[PDB]
Amino acid sequence: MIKQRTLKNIIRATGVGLHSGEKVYLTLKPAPVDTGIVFSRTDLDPVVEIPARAENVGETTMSTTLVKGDVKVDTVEHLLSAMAGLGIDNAYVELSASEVPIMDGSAGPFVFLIQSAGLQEQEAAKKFIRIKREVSVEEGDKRAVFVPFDGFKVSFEIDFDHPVFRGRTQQASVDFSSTSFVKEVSRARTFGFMRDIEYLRSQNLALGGSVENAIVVDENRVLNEDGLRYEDEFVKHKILDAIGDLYLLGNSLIGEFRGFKSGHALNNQLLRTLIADKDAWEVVTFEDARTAPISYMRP
Ligand SMILES: C[C@H](O)c1nccn1CCCc1ccc(Cl)cc1
Ligand SMILES: [Cl-]
Ligand SMILES: [Zn+2]
Repeated sequence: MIKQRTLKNIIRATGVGLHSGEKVYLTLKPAPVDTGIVFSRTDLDPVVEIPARAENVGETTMSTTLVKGDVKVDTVEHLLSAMAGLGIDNAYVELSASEVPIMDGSAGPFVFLIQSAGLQEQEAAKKFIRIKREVSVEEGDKRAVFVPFDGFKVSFEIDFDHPVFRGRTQQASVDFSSTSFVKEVSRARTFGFMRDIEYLRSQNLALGGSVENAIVVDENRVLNEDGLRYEDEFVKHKILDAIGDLYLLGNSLIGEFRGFKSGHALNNQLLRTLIADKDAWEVVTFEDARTAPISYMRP
């Protein structure tokens, strides 16, 4: 059967919050079967646990943010994408600060962290959410939708009105795999625009943002001196952001996702609509690896 996976070992990392600007200590730990991904705030007495699930999402305004009354864990999306990307079902994440470290602004460093620690198979069946019929959410000009598909396919369409794009709209479509995710989606960086610089920092946002952890874009061009890791990097990161946000569903998706000028707010808006719509999904497990559609890196 296709089994659940967890970390073989403990790993530690250290970095800075993009929005907060604080130093943060991050620890990753193996966890028991059916635990899912739990986020732990170790700088509080007692320790506070916010599970990584769609129903705990609070603020979605410029990042995906989990809420347990007083306490928050912020900017979870990139880390949760690496974890979905390598098929990590169960892990404890400990943070010493309110926000997850931005690192290089991509899922690459977390992928490096998970591969070095290693994957551990567990003696329990891996469960998936299968999309049985279409679900959609619209917020004026923006849109997002789950459709039935035999595997995992993420598609994105972005219609910026910035000179950097030459009047055109950006599109990329990915057929998800563990191999395709790491070379194809995982190195795609976070981006800011010069023209949000007043607005951004008035509300205490991107306090830790720099050319070292994001694409900084001036009106004329991309200021980062070696340019872009991918020609289509902006849109591959919007795909990195979704994959991460959808994994708060608690389980791998057999289905297709399509985004049209969508973001964290709508992505979370879509999950909740799907959970409510019980007729549009079911949970499934696989007796045989050959019968299962979606392919993961082997430990
Ligand atoms: C944080 C979120 O994951 C995300 N992905 C792409 C853009 N964003 C929003 C980041 C906002 C941001 C604003 C300014 C700067 Cl310098 C850097 C980042
Ligand atoms: Cl807090
Ligand atoms: Zn992002």
